[PDB]
Amino acid sequence: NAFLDDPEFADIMLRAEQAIEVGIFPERISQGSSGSYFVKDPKRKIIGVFKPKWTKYNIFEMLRIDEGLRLKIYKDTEGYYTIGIGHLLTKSPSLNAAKSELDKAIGRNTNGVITKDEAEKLFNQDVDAAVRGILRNAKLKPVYDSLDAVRRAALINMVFQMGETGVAGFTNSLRMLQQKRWDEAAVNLAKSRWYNQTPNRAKRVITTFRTGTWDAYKNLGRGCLIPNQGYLSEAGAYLVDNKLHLSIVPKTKVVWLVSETFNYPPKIGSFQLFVEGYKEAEYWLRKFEADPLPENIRKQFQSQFERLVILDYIIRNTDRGNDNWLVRYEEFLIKIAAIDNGLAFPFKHPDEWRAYPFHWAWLPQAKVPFSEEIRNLILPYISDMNFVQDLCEDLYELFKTDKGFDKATFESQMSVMRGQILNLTQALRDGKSPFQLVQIPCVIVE
Ligand SMILES: [N]C1=N[C]=NC2=C1N=[C]N2[C]1O[C]([C]OP(=O)(=O)OP(=O)(=O)[C]P(=O)(=O)O[C]2[C]([O])[C]([O])[C]([O])[C]([O])[C]2[O])[C]([O])[C]1[O]
Repeated sequence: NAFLDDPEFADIMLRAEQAIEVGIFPERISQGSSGSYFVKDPKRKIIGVFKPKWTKYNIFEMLRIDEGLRLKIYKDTEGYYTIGIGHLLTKSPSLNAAKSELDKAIGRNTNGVITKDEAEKLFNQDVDAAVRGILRNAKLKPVYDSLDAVRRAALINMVFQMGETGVAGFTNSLRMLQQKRWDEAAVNLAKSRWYNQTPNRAKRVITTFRTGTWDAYKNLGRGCLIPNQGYLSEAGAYLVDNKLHLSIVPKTKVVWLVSETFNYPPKIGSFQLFVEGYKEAEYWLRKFEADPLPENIRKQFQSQFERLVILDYIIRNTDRGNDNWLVRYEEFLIKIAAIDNGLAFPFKHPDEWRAYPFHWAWLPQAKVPFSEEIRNLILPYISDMNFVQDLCEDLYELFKTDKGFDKATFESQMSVMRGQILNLTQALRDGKSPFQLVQIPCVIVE
């Protein structure tokens, strides 16, 4: 825990270590979670927040992903009774009717509950039925016979989801598939009620038709964040703040601490300075409805808000609510503290079924254009490519400390961050607002 460049932070860490020696241990902020502690000095005053650090692809795995697995009767998108892996029981609203149909299919009285093996058994039968529907159909079989195995699975997937008759209705798209006009068929298949009802699944199936690959099913659930590196994200947010002189992130560094209260020998983690007298932003936003800020303080609050927008956009924070940016209100008359920055610096921009929006973008303040004050203060930095390169190198030195560091994954993080900086640069030049800034389509700098 050497902080030669920051003696003030080192003394704070020394006070933390001294308190531990006299038995004053950090306490969990929430009793349920062991990843966040309030660190106290020898006078039991809180000084900081410490946060310690073969798959086979085929129609079956394709449909397991698209349909899920439920062992108890549930309602589908239309509200129809369903169980297992996308097995429709009946269109009747009667739950007893669904249980009646389920009992016939299983061979025993289930009362709406089956086992995984029974769910798989129905799943195999349903897939075979879908293949039978394809082969017995004069419009599906010629398409099926002409397709490779991967694209055949996409055809089976559609017949599974909507039935033989429904898929047979795609007269022109089926012909395009048979003629191997993948791009034309993919475009034409999107203009369907099927796509609108289930857009995420239809996009996966259409991509399978377009490419003949499993790429739409390979990296699902990976997320956009490197695992087990939140402590570096916390430290990286302060680094970005400090280089831009935003002064809204409390000083946060990677430190090592040993404590009996930890869940198990030093533990690495992020140490963020505790700030006192701050309330959640949602609290003060609520209070300003009855007591709106005087114009001098409103301008000061908006400039602080712009700094928060700049920080979050640059680091592409995925976990900013209006509860985890704090506001102090009674030099600065009103101040913002950007805390809890452990889920930033994603290695890729998020997909659009899980957008991870900035929750301050909903606020009316976000429609206020960036002030000329913030633009003149920030544009000289972010428009300077030497500055941007130095920032990336600073983050490299910090991020490479972790054992799981990967050069390719890190350069992905910087490409996302450089892309964010580019869009922010243009938005400031255009005099846009934080609300308009987050509308710009995401870009990367390769
Ligand atoms: N610098 C600072 N100065 C002053 N006050 C600070 C401060 N920093 C923070 N506070 C305060 O301390 C609270 C918690 O600080 P925090 O960062 O939110 O920690 P936290 O562990 O993430 C919480 P959690 O319930 O989400 O814990 C969950 C788990 O339970 C699990 O479910 C998973 O989701 C995750 O492992 C985990 O996020 C904040 O609200 C603030 O009032």
